[PDB]
Amino acid sequence: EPQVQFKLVLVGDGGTGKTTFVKRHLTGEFEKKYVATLGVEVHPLVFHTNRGPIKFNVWDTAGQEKFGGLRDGYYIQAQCAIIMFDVTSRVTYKNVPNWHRDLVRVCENIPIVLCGNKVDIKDRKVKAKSIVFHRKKNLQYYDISAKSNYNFEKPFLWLARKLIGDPNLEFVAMPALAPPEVVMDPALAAQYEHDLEVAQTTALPDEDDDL
Amino acid sequence: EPPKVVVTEVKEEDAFYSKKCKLFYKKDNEFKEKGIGTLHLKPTANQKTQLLVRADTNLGNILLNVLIPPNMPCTRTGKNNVLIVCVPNPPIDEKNATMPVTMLIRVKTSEDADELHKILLEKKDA
Ligand SMILES: Nc1nc2c(ncn2[C@@H]2O[C@H](COP(=O)(O)OP(=O)(O)NP(=O)(O)O)[C@@H](O)[C@H]2O)c(=O)[nH]1
Ligand SMILES: [Mg+2]
Repeated sequence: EPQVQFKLVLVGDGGTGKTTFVKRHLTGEFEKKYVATLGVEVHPLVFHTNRGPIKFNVWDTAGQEKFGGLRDGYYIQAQCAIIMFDVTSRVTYKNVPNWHRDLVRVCENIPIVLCGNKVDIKDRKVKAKSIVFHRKKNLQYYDISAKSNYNFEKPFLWLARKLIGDPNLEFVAMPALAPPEVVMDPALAAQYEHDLEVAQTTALPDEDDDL
Repeated sequence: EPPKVVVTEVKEEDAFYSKKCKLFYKKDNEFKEKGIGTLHLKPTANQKTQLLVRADTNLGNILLNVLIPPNMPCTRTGKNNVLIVCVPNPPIDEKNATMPVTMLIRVKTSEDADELHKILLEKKDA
């Protein structure tokens, strides 16, 4: 558990991929199915840096009006934020200024990153030349794709540099130290290896030639 | 055209085997994606071997980190897959970490999938 931690609030229209981006950093999962977030979901993200560890307490808020409720509670004491839209949906970019107002109303001068998601998709509607919202010193923009992991760590790296005051701070990998051995029951292990050999109830995933 | 994704791979000089892969874990009745990464087999101070999977990112997110137990379920299935059962570390369900989980390790080719199945079984024995 790092001592250094910051509250980060993540906002944007529903369907823009806010939750999918957090899961990529949290568990590496990517769910094709759209399941809207209800209220807010708070997840901790730990990053190792050249100056020590950092923890972002990410408040992943719901983007849909009917699912978000009153958002002031999610924002208070937030020390940074991420605004997100979908480059395949021009409306989500039209609403970016609205999310920016709500954040500045409750949080004032916090470092914010603008992230245009789903750049992995060919038919892009919100192109970079068209994106001109960011103009200030406390605002930044990045193209990202939570599916292809394009600019994976950029939004957090920029926030960590502003929050720590070190333009040269760098993220580093976490060492993989030998874990504890887990003893299994031999009979149970035999039963598992049998269920594997015969029980193939779950279908093997489809063979995307990603590798 | 969608931008290319460039990654400076996190290297594990101490590994004696390393293969790019895609990882899945069985929950409900589906194999949920855990991400593309690189499977590493590394030495320990004992004769046991460390099974490590780092994500295909600049940060090398640790998707799996487990010592290979002697009686680890290990079976070859599919075109290019290898199944195993182990108590995941890092945990997949924080509430019930101790429960073993069935896991699918995909690799690019059937031949190199057959190779992964071989050396894993070789390291169960130690
Ligand atoms: N092609 C593509 N699809 C993506 C990407 N990120 C998310 N999606 C998809 O977009 C949909 C919405 O994702 P989700 O993470 O739930 O978005 P959200 O903004 O958290 N929704 P809500 O505000 O209601 O919680 C899902 O079908 C998800 O798989 C991406 O980078 N590329
Ligand atoms: Mg969501």
